[PDB]
Amino acid sequence: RCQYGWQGLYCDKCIPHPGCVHGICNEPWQCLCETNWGGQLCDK
Repeated sequence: RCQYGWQGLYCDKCIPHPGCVHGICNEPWQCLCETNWGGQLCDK
């Protein structure tokens, strides 16, 4: 069901660390943040 690019207690995280700092994501290896955040990594 999932293993590559999906960690966590079960499966609900595309490891935002490697490539980003905060925010969310729905696909493997991606970066999704708000508009206030600048840059792909979406940091402060």
